[PDB]
Amino acid sequence: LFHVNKSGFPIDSHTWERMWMHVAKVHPKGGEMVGAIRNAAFLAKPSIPQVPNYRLSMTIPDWLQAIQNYMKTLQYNHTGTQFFEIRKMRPLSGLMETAKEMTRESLPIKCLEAVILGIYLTNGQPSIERFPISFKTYFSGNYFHHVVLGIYCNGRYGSLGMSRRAELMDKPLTFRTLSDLIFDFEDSYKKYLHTVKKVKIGLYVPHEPHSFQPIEWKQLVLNVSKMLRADIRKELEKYARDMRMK
Amino acid sequence: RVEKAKQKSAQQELKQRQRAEIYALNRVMTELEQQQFDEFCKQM
Ligand SMILES: *[C@@H](C(=O)N[C@@H](Cc1ccc(O)cc1)C(=O)O)[C@@H](O)C(=O)OCC
Repeated sequence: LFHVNKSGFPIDSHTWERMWMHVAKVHPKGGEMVGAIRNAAFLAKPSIPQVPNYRLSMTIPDWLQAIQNYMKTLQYNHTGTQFFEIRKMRPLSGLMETAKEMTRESLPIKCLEAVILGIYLTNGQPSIERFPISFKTYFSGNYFHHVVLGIYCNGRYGSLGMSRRAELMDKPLTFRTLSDLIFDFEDSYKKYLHTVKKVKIGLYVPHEPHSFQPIEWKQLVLNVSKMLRADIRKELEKYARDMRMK
Repeated sequence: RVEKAKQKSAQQELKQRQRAEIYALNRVMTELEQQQFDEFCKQM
């Protein structure tokens, strides 16, 4: 399990102390590891990455790379305490305030936070369509949920996101179909010895600054344990066609 | 002015110290997860 910071910022004492209590249990060196950080006289100050700023000499792929690089530099959060609470059925405008807070605090993030941050940083480019893609997978006895931000632009699919695994996040804007993107994720998961159980595709996310509707996360849900790849493809392509007709 | 830039507030200093602790912790926990991943890849 992991904890979520439900105190906001400044992080309150209970949440801070709980963060350290949790990692003392998880890490083999326990309290020795924790004390080495908490009681250090001096700790290096990490550089603060600049929030990406679009320039006219960027293509859309360039801009997506700048955004993804920013999220990579924040780092995937392995501390066991998620620093930004995301209630995924909340109105989009409220999630965008949380994305702003992520850029102000400049802390590590996990997959759901990265979807929200990716929406925020692409809201200024209306030609980029964004939609959530979710996976439920099985690995080594346990089930894992993962979400990334699917991207559609000019007849190509790609993705932004954050993951502890390098092949489960950003994908170049070179996939000719939604199915080809999804199957790339499935093949990536299989190389990591995961088995995909469910794929969920959401709706396009509005760009407008103060949208009061929630993100739709599961307009299409596929339970793939007993589905042939050809039938997964047929359903994904039908759904993608409906997305593009609006 | 000149004076304000010399010394941050107690609050600013604490925020920066906590961020340093978060990243120091994230480094060791990322290494631990990477070790467990690296170990499992060889054990298959
Ligand atoms: C969603 C998230 O971070 N998902 C994890 C999923 C995962 C992938 C691979 C392995 O081996 C385990 C788990 C990720 O992409 O790193 C995120 O917001 C979250 O907190 O989910 C908890 C698993």
